[PDB]
Amino acid sequence: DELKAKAEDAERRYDLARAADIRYYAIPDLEKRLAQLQAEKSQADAERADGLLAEVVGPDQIMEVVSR
Amino acid sequence: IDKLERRHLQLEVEATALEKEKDAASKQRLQEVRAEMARIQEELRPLKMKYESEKGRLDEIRNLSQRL
Repeated sequence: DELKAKAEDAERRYDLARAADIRYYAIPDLEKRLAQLQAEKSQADAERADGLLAEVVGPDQIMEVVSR
Repeated sequence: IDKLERRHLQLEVEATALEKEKDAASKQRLQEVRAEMARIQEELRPLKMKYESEKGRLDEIRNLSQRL
């Protein structure tokens, strides 16, 4: 979220040496690292056959706030 | 007019990063970006210069009435 915000500021301020070095260099290098971790989460949930119920915010975490 | 102006600045940032890479994947893509910028300005000049001509002349009339 920080690289996409700083790249748009360099485009409006007429700076081609900064916006082009982030959108096609910093962003692609950071998105490929997240894709490697997404495949590890799907493979770990198949062996457990139930996953982690203490990670996704659902109706269980909403009723506890009102009860307090 | 704003849609053609916003897309014109985005193609300039992409064409900047393609000039730093010299391979069999950046020279072909750079020719497609420069060809798209020529067609955007083709339909923008009859509309951008027409809007600036009406705005530039209407604003001058307001300055004349304020001094009369």
